Amino acid sequence: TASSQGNNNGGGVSQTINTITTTGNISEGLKEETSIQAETLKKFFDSK
Amino acid sequence: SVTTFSGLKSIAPDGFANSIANFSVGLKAGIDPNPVMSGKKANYGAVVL
Amino acid sequence: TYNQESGLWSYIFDSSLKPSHDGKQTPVTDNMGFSVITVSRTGIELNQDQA
Repeated sequence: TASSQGNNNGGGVSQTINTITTTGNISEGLKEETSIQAETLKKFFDSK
Repeated sequence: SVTTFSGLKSIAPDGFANSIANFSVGLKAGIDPNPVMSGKKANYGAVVL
Repeated sequence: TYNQESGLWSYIFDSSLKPSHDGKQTPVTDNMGFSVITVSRTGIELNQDQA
Protein backbone atom coordinates (compact mmCIF):
# COMPACT_ATOMS: atom_id res chain seq x y z
CA THR A 1 0.00 0.00 0.00
CA ALA A 2 0.96 3.75 0.38
CA SER A 3 3.70 2.70 2.93
CA SER A 4 5.91 2.25 -0.22
CA GLN A 5 6.14 6.14 -0.34
CA GLY A 6 8.30 8.06 -2.92
CA ASN A 7 6.83 10.01 -5.90
CA ASN A 8 2.99 9.98 -6.28
CA ASN A 9 3.31 10.78 -10.03
CA GLY A 10 6.91 11.20 -11.43
CA GLY A 11 6.73 9.83 -15.01
CA GLY A 12 9.64 10.74 -17.34
CA VAL A 13 12.90 9.67 -19.03
CA SER A 14 15.44 6.88 -18.21
CA GLN A 15 19.03 6.53 -19.61
CA THR A 16 21.70 3.73 -19.56
CA ILE A 17 25.06 4.19 -17.68
CA ASN A 18 28.05 5.99 -19.32
CA THR A 19 30.62 3.84 -21.23
CA ILE A 20 34.27 3.91 -22.51
CA THR A 21 36.61 1.35 -24.26
CA THR A 22 37.77 0.19 -20.75
CA THR A 23 34.14 -0.60 -19.62
CA GLY A 24 33.71 -4.38 -19.11
CA ASN A 25 37.49 -5.12 -19.11
CA ILE A 26 37.95 -7.75 -16.33
CA SER A 27 41.35 -9.17 -17.47
CA GLU A 28 42.70 -9.42 -13.85
CA GLY A 29 39.63 -11.55 -12.84
CA LEU A 30 40.02 -13.73 -16.02
CA LYS A 31 42.68 -16.52 -16.49
CA GLU A 32 44.58 -18.41 -13.75
CA GLU A 33 48.12 -19.13 -12.42
CA THR A 34 47.56 -20.09 -8.67
CA SER A 35 43.90 -21.15 -7.98
CA ILE A 36 40.40 -21.74 -9.61
CA GLN A 37 39.12 -18.96 -11.97
CA ALA A 38 35.84 -18.24 -10.10
CA GLU A 39 37.83 -17.58 -6.85
CA THR A 40 40.22 -15.00 -8.42
CA LEU A 41 37.18 -13.38 -10.13
CA LYS A 42 35.53 -13.34 -6.62
CA LYS A 43 38.66 -11.53 -5.23
CA PHE A 44 38.53 -9.12 -8.22
CA PHE A 45 34.79 -8.42 -7.58
CA ASP A 46 35.06 -8.03 -3.72
CA SER A 47 37.06 -4.72 -3.92
CA LYS A 48 34.65 -3.49 -6.72
CA SER B 1 82.02 1.43 7.67
CA VAL B 2 78.77 1.01 5.72
CA THR B 3 77.36 4.49 4.76
CA THR B 4 74.40 5.67 6.92
CA PHE B 5 72.23 8.88 7.12
CA SER B 6 74.71 10.74 9.46
CA GLY B 7 77.46 10.27 6.75
CA LEU B 8 75.50 10.08 3.44
CA LYS B 9 76.81 12.79 1.04
CA SER B 10 74.21 14.97 -0.78
CA ILE B 11 74.81 16.40 -4.28
CA ALA B 12 71.11 17.28 -4.53
CA PRO B 13 70.55 19.72 -7.45
CA ASP B 14 66.83 20.41 -6.77
CA GLY B 15 67.10 23.08 -4.01
CA PHE B 16 67.18 20.66 -1.03
CA ALA B 17 70.23 20.10 1.23
CA ASN B 18 68.97 16.54 2.05
CA SER B 19 69.08 13.68 -0.59
CA ILE B 20 66.86 11.10 1.33
CA ALA B 21 63.29 12.58 1.81
CA ASN B 22 61.08 12.58 -1.34
CA PHE B 23 58.85 15.58 -2.12
CA SER B 24 56.07 16.21 -4.63
CA VAL B 25 54.22 19.36 -5.80
CA GLY B 26 51.59 20.69 -8.29
CA LEU B 27 49.30 17.77 -9.07
CA LYS B 28 47.19 18.87 -12.11
CA ALA B 29 44.71 16.95 -14.33
CA GLY B 30 43.81 17.46 -17.99
CA ILE B 31 41.58 16.08 -20.80
CA ASP B 32 43.57 14.72 -23.80
CA PRO B 33 42.47 16.74 -26.87
CA ASN B 34 43.41 13.71 -29.05
CA PRO B 35 40.22 12.10 -30.39
CA VAL B 36 39.22 8.69 -28.95
CA MET B 37 37.17 6.08 -31.00
CA SER B 38 33.40 7.09 -31.11
CA GLY B 39 31.20 5.56 -28.33
CA LYS B 40 34.23 5.86 -25.93
CA LYS B 41 34.55 8.95 -23.64
CA ALA B 42 37.40 11.53 -23.77
CA ASN B 43 40.70 10.48 -22.00
CA TYR B 44 42.11 12.39 -19.01
CA GLY B 45 45.25 12.12 -16.90
CA ALA B 46 47.13 13.99 -14.23
CA VAL B 47 50.83 14.68 -13.55
CA VAL B 48 52.78 15.72 -10.43
CA LEU B 49 56.47 16.56 -9.87
CA THR C 1 48.37 25.38 -15.71
CA TYR C 2 47.03 22.89 -18.21
CA ASN C 3 45.98 23.95 -21.72
CA GLN C 4 43.34 21.70 -23.38
CA GLU C 5 44.28 22.66 -27.01
CA SER C 6 48.04 21.75 -26.63
CA GLY C 7 47.38 18.84 -24.20
CA LEU C 8 50.40 20.28 -22.26
CA TRP C 9 51.03 21.22 -18.52
CA SER C 10 53.13 24.35 -17.65
CA TYR C 11 54.97 24.32 -14.27
CA ILE C 12 56.06 27.86 -13.20
CA PHE C 13 58.95 28.26 -10.67
CA ASP C 14 59.48 31.79 -9.20
CA SER C 15 62.85 32.25 -7.33
CA SER C 16 61.35 35.22 -5.39
CA LEU C 17 59.82 32.47 -3.19
CA LYS C 18 63.33 31.46 -1.84
CA PRO C 19 63.77 32.46 1.87
CA SER C 20 65.74 35.67 2.75
CA HIS C 21 68.41 33.72 4.77
CA ASP C 22 70.20 30.31 4.82
CA GLY C 23 70.39 28.02 7.85
CA LYS C 24 73.71 29.85 8.57
CA GLN C 25 71.77 33.21 8.36
CA THR C 26 73.68 34.23 5.13
CA PRO C 27 71.57 36.51 2.85
CA VAL C 28 70.26 34.35 -0.09
CA THR C 29 71.17 36.14 -3.39
CA ASP C 30 69.96 33.74 -6.22
CA ASN C 31 66.33 34.91 -5.50
CA MET C 32 65.88 36.57 -8.93
CA GLY C 33 64.24 34.89 -11.92
CA PHE C 34 62.02 31.93 -12.71
CA SER C 35 61.77 28.77 -14.83
CA VAL C 36 59.04 26.85 -16.76
CA ILE C 37 58.82 23.03 -17.03
CA THR C 38 56.48 21.75 -19.78
CA VAL C 39 54.99 18.23 -19.28
CA SER C 40 53.56 16.25 -22.24
CA ARG C 41 52.07 12.66 -22.47
CA THR C 42 54.12 9.72 -23.94
CA GLY C 43 53.02 6.19 -24.97
CA ILE C 44 49.94 4.46 -26.44
CA GLU C 45 46.82 6.06 -24.82
CA LEU C 46 43.49 4.19 -24.11
CA ASN C 47 40.87 3.82 -26.91
CA GLN C 48 42.70 4.81 -30.16
CA ASP C 49 41.34 1.74 -32.06
CA GLN C 50 40.06 -1.78 -31.17
CA ALA C 51 43.61 -2.63 -29.84
